[PDB]
Amino acid sequence: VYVYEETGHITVFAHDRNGNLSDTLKEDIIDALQDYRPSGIMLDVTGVEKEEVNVSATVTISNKSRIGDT
Amino acid sequence: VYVYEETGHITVFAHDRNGNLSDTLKEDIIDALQDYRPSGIMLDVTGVEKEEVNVSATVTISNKSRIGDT
Amino acid sequence: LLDQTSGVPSYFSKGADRLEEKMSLTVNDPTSATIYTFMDGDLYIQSTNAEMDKINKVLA
Repeated sequence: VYVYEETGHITVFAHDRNGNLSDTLKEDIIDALQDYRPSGIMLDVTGVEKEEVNVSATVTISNKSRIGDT
Repeated sequence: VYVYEETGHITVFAHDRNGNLSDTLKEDIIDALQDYRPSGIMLDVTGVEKEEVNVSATVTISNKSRIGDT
Repeated sequence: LLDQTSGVPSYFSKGADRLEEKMSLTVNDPTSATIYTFMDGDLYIQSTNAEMDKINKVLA
């Protein structure tokens, strides 16, 4: 969780271990924050700015017998 | 006690056994909630919107001899 | 019309109201201010330049 703070506004950036934030999980976070959040200040829960790195690597091997699927 | 939340303002509805809120009790509530309210947030105290229901009923009775004031 | 400094809804956001006066076009409403007059779908009187009732009355 990353709590991003402004004057009179709070933004809680949260994510699960995949980097997603499902609506059920957002509602549960909100319900858990009702007891903790300060009264009278606006609060919002949103999913992190996930980046999705594809990788393609060309690797050369000294011992060429070891090539395979493993 | 009912607490109603708004952005940047808090209003507290309270009542006694009678549904009333004396000025003295209001001042006591304010003084006790000076320690409780968040910093930089406004707190207000008001009476409960009492509604006195007037009820005129007509009761039919079986034993006419037991009709009386008591 | 809410407080531009804060720019969010809040207890202190509301303030003064605004009186809006939208003009509309009518056909034969006597209460409306007449701008043109027609007789059998033909224009009745023209006015090539600005109209001024009190001035024209003096000039007449």
